[PDB]
Amino acid sequence: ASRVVVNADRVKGTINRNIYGHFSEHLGRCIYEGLWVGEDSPIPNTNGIRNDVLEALKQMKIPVLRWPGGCFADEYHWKDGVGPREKRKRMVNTHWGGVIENNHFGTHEFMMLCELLGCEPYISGNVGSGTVQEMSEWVEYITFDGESPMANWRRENGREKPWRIKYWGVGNQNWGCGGNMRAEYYADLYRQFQTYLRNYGDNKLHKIACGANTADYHWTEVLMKQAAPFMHGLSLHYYTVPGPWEKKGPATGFTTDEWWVTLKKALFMDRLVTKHSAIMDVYDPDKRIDLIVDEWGTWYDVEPGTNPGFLYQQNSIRDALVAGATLHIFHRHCDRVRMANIAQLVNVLQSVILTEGERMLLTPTYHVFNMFKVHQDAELLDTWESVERTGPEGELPKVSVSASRAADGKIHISLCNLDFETGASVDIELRGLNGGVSATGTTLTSGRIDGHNTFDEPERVKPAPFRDFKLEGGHLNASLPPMSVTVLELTAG
Ligand SMILES: OC[C@@H]1O[C@@H](O[C@@H]2[C@@H](O)[C@H](O[C@@H]3CO[C@@H](O)[C@H](O)[C@H]3O)OC[C@H]2O[C@@H]2OC[C@@H](O)[C@H](O)[C@H]2O)[C@H](O)[C@H]1O
Repeated sequence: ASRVVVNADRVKGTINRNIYGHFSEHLGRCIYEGLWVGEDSPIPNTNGIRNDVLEALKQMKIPVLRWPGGCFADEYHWKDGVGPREKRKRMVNTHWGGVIENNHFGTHEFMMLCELLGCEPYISGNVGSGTVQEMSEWVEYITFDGESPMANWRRENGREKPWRIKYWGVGNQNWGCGGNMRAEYYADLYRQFQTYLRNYGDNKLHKIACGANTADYHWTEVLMKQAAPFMHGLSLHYYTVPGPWEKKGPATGFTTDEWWVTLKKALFMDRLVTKHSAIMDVYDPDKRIDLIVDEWGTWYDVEPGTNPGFLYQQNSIRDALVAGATLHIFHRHCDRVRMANIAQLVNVLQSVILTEGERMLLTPTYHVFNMFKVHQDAELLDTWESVERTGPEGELPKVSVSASRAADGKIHISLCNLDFETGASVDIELRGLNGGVSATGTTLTSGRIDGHNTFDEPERVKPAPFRDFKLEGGHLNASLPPMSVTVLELTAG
């Protein structure tokens, strides 16, 4: 059995709710159809945004949403997306299908979406092909409460008082699609651009510099050495890609080897965060600067017969395990990691939701985010563990476990069983509790390693009650189902 000791009276820090963040690019059907259907759509909607998706995302408690992209954000000229909707310019979505963007979803529609969702906006500005004045004017347009060409324009377009926004990304993937820049050059641009992004009124911008791709430690070193005093956060991008880029593998119908490889690569997040954080510690020992993992998740070959530029992929219990295990990694590093954004909210990459016209389904990934929402802004509890191994040559931990205490005093313990073949015995010792407790549980599992939901069968994989445990005086013994994500709730009394 795996052994876990939860020290309920020992708080290790706060799990920022933004660790549970999301990301929606103008790519494929993430924005159009996935969210924006238009006010005159036969699809039931609120001001042009489909209701089924809205309600599901509200239930999930989305904390923050990144927009309008990765790559698209460094091609975007925000002025194209404001003004009378019917008069907005077209565009060439160069990176993603080479299709035409109608700009009907723009700044006002995105702010409205965030308000409808109850989430924070995180906007990514254009460095690669934009100018300093253009980005500065966007911030002014959004946040300025006085009179000026930009503020007046905002009011004309129907938003009288300024919006508040905290998170502002000063360019995306500038080492690549954002201009193929050396770190030294981007650091100079970053320092210049950020100078002109002001705090107007009561707004306080948290300026985020473009961070490393995967294991590019040199990028982190340069950006920290050259630009630390001018940033409030530094990003990191890491996708879980089973096979070579040229042939990543399928989202469903994959082999056992692909199961193990996928989970092994997902867990590499821990090494990356650890090593990037170590460099950040050298230049920023007080940990003032956030590490922001603003693109992560699995990336497979798209579904057969679909446009590879649209990145539509299915989503299975394998993805749920990647999501659960990775979120636990963020928990462990919550002293430095204060936001993460899983790549792509709807119809794109590792989505929580997929739509097909008026129909939608919730993926196993959605269910993980919904079950784990109890960790948002929770206090991380000290836990010691000794877990059995699983997979080829015991390369994987059998179980991943995290415990937190919510503001209402309830304790949540979440556990992932990475082995698809057998259940996992976990003995959890509860210490420093004070009173006594009772427990309920919920578990997300499947009977197939590629178990997934479809439009005809939207509920093939979904949470269910979990009762296979015993709680007896300071000890909670659980038998986790194979390939499962489980959440236990302990209440006083
Ligand atoms: O979310 C979609 C898209 O993803 C981001 O750009 C991705 C990269 O992050 C990806 O990085 C690779 C990760 O694995 C590493 O080993 C490797 O060295 C990295 O290069 O590479 C591809 C890129 O997607 C391309 O975006 C441009 C488009 O024209 C291509 O078709 C895509 O494949 C973006 O930030 C975000 O838009």
